[PDB]
Amino acid sequence: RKAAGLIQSIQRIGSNLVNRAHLITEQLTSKTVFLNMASFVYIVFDPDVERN
Amino acid sequence: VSTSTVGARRRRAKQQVDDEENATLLRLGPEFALKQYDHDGNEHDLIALSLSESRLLIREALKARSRARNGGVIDDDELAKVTSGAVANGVVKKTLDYLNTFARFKDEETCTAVDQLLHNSSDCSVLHPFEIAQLSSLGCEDVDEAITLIPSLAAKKEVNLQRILDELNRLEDP
Amino acid sequence: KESIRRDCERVLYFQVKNSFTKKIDQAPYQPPTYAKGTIPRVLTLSFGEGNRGDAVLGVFMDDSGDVKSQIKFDEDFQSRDFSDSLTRYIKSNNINPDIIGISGFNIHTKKLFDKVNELVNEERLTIEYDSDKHLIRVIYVNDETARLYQHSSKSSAEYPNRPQLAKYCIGLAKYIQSPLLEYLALDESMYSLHI
Amino acid sequence: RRDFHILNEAEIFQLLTRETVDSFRKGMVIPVYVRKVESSYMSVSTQSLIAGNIQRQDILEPNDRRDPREVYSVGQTVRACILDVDYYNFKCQLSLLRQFTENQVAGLNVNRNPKFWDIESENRDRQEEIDKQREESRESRVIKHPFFHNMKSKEAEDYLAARPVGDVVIRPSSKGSNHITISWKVAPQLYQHIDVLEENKDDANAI
Amino acid sequence: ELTERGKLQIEPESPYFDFKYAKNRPISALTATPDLYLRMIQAENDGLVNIK
Amino acid sequence: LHSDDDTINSETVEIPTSDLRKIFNVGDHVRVIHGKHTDDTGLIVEVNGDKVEFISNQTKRTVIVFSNYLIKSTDSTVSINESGRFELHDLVQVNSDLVGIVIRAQKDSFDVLCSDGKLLSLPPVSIYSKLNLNPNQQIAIDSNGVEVKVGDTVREFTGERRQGTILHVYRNFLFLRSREIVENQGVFVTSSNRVKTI
Amino acid sequence: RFQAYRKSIKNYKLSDVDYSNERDWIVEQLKLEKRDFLQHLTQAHSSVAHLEEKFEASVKKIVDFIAIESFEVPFIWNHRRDYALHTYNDDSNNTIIVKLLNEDDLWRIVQLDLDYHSIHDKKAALSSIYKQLDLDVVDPTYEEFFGSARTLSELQDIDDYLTFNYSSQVKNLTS
Amino acid sequence: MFFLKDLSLILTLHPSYFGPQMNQYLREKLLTDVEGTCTGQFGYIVTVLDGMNIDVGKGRIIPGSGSAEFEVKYRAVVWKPFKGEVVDAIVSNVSPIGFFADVGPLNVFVSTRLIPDNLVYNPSNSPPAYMSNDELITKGSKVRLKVVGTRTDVNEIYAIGSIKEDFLGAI
Amino acid sequence: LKHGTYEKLDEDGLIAPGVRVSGDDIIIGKTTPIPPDTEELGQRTKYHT
RNA sequence: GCUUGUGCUGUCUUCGUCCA
Repeated sequence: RKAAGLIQSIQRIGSNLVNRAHLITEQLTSKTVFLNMASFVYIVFDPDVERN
Repeated sequence: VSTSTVGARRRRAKQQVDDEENATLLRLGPEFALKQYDHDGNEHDLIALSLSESRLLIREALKARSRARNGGVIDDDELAKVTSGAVANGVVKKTLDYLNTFARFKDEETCTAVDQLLHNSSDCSVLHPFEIAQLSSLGCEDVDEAITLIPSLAAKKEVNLQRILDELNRLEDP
Repeated sequence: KESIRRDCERVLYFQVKNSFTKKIDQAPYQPPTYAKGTIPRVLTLSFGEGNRGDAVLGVFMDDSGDVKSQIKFDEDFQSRDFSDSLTRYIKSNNINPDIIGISGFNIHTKKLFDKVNELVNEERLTIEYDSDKHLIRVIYVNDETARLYQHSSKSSAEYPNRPQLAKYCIGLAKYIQSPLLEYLALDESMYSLHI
Repeated sequence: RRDFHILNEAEIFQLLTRETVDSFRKGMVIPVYVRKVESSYMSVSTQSLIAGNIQRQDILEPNDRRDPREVYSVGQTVRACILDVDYYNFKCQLSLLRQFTENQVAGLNVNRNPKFWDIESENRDRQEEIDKQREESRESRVIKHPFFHNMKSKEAEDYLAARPVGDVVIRPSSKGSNHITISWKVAPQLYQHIDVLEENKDDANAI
Repeated sequence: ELTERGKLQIEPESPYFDFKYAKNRPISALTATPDLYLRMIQAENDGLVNIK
Repeated sequence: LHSDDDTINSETVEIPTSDLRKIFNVGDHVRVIHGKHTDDTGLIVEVNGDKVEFISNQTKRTVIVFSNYLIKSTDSTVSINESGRFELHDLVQVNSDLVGIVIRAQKDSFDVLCSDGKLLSLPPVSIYSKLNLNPNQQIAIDSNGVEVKVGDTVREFTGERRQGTILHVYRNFLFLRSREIVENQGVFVTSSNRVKTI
Repeated sequence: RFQAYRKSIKNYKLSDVDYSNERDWIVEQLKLEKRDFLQHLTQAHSSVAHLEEKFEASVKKIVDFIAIESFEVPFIWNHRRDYALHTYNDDSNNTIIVKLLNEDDLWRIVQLDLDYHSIHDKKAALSSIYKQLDLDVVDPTYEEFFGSARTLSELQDIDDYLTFNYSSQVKNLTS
Repeated sequence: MFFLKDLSLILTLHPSYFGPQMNQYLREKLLTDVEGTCTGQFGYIVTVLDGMNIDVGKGRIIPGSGSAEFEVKYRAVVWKPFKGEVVDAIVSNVSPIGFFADVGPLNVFVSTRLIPDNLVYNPSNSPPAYMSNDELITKGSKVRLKVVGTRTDVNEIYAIGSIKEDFLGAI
Repeated sequence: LKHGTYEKLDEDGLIAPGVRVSGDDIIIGKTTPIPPDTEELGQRTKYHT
């Protein structure tokens, strides 16, 4: 149930998650749930896209 | 498989409310009606049986069959094994266990006294045989308890229910 | 009796958990000269039951997970025509398999496996990255999940215009590409497997 | 994750046949569908389509000398005992000899240790099961003859008591349906029972 | 010990034949082979055998 | 109408259907008209006004369906034809090394009797495949050595000494159909070595 | 998954004394279940003293993580592995790592955490019943076999003892 | 509830059994086909009274098939539950969805929705049980339940009980 | 197909004069087309049309 | 290694055959 809520929240915000911290700053997840799930979900980083 | 002695019952148009089975309303259906017919077509009453009467009858019939099959020469397990059919053996074993663990009267004379008390009584001359079987089987202790368990007895308030229950408890072996 | 029952149930629970862990712990097949975990390009073949009438159906899946160029062969697989058709199919410029998977319903699949392996070895059909050259690998594929996939309504909705054997080939290719997700796609049906 | 698992000979055999290498091995007995009969070899197909083979020394009994073609026919199914399994080529060798097909019954390695197995109870139960397999059916015999009466020996003697000397009665014999005992009155309260053996009987009840 | 149902229906084909006439099996060794004791219990539930 | 007055109970009144609501009493056989649980029957347990709860007959579990979707049908008489992929008494491959015979069939489930006797309840999708064995493979051999085909009646000699007619053959196991074993509609599994042909 | 496990628990938040008793109970249960592993640890690592104390401390720390911090098994296994293993330097300055717990043991600790709450509820009910009995002098047998009780079978035995020997008070409160 | 009923059975006999022992063979066939059977119309037939002295009459030869048809009339003890009846029972199995009891050969299933809430199911208990503060009902425990609904099968009867009313539950 | 024989027909589906014919034997061979079934699941040369 | 396939229209009209 939490996965479907997370997917719907991401699709509301724009179907793209820029940063891991946005699971907390955008109120998408709670503190302990994020603390559990932070290192097991990842965002592919492309150096050509992020020069900064 | 087996067919009752009551036949006919062809198509009609009227529908009645006294058709559904219901213990509380004392509507036992046509095949279990108060009036029955034997093989000779004579009048016959519905024969209810309490667990004591049923246990006595099944024990008597089973021991008679066992004696007959053995050339006329007590254990429940061997007596059940006398019968044929594995499913039949299981069914008779289950009935023997159920009767044994809830036998209110294991003696012939006590059962005879109970039947005489529940039949020859003036108040019980109006009582339905199903009510008699339920009272002799369930082993109720209170008039209110009997009325709650048996709703039919509520409408028959001309019955000395309490003293009959106390006599049944007295006859019951502690 | 209750205590021993509970203890033995715990031990059997952990044994079943370890067996299932051994079942699902598989990486995707690693093509040679490529880093582990790279999704390979797969070609799968199966005639079905192996009877006289049954034809061979092929499905090619690229590394992006898109099914490409399902084909049907209209000749006896023990003939030279089938070998020529398969050689033309594999050597086509638009198809570049990394591995060839074969599975079937009975022992007739061994003849297909031997035929394809002999054809690959004799014709020297090498992997086309379009230096060192390596022949394409021919293996048997465990079809635990494909047989349930071919009957699933999700597969039928996904590919309405395709027969059951095409869905079986797609299931085999998907199993080669990602065993874990194929086990996950079974949903309630994965408790009925031989764990 | 671990590398992609590649099936071995046993896994390929189990995949393609659905018979494990435990339930299909040396010494087991299976029914096989005969397909070819020759002078020196026999080719059969098992239930899971594994092609079997039996040689001349394994088709016929040592005391037999008849040709193999006369003994078995194409399309017949027989019992055979496995002598070798080739798990890679899906081929097996079998034998139809009595010593292999029937004697090998205890195919499971049940730990029959005397301290860990109730040997005597098993023997008693097995003996009782053989004593129940010895049970047979039997019935009386009916014969149509004017001087035949379905009576015992003493019953025949009592029946002949009311009759004068020389009258003859016939009763079934206790030695079997193939025997008939004829009793005739030798003297007052003296009777002789003579057993008659029947040959070329059309039926048990027939004469 | 075997009931009559167990006395008849326990055939070599059956999985319960392994422990049909078992005895002197210590409790300490049961946890090594959980399937054996679970099969014993399941046979007991069928009314074939009795574990004593 | 039904009321405490006898004179009112002997009157028939014609009433429009737009002002009638069905009355569902606890403990009545009812068959679902329409919905996801269509053609499910069972006995009413709880009547929460508009919503009615009942223990099913097929799935044998409590199902909550609205009262508008119920018809009082005292018998199920559900036909399972044109459903699933499995006829009755089909020899179905459950998984890689498991097989069985369909004993009872349902709208979205099946009852399978294994070769060892264990009964299973599975959805149709979870079944691995259906074994369409050839007629030559569907032949076995009795303890005497006499061939026994499908439809041949045989009777055991070991064990309980039961009797039945051959319904399916798998390896050494014979699936037999019998009249007197009502427990599994006559289907009991025995090895061919245990039987003698009649 | 933790919500699904704890959905049946009437009250999960234990007091401090009950929580310490829970930790001790889980340590004892793991000691009972992992006897062969502890024997192997003691025999093959004889040179290191008091490894079982380190095992007890590690099990208590894992119970602390699971109960208070509500960490699930993969997170503990990945990011808290230093509390599940012990390291030492031998006489030859050899760095040796000993793995006290594995992932299956973490799942077993979760299972024991779930299991102990039924024992706690039963013990609380038994203590409440004893309070309603209101003995003038504390029964030495009751306290003796109540302090050491660690399975619900012994709690049931104490319940039977109490309802037998003090049946009159039970009847008064209320065969 | 047990009753005495006058029942009849139609028995067909093959001509191969036309012998002196025809009556006794018909008697044993009747006993095997009647003892232990379950008919929804009647309930459960447990025993047949005077089983060795049942009149079988004269059989009628069926035209075109040779076999004789016999009409056998007998009196037997029959048990059948009724809707709205309170009877005793013994619990046979405990499950989260409810408990299964046995009333002789009949198995009665009671769901949790017909069980009072204070009898909370305890799966951790040995054996598992539906227990309350003052009540504890497990396998083999005497229970008094009221039959609410009866389900009729081809040759089987399924009953549903309830214990939510007074004078029910543990006894 | 029918139960009779078809070996007496020629390539054009017609029997030739001078051939012996018995009852039921096929003397004129004619076929009509039929929209093919789901046999396009794979039947190399044995799908009925 | 290779195996054999499994059925039939309807409705009228006309002309005939053996009696009557």
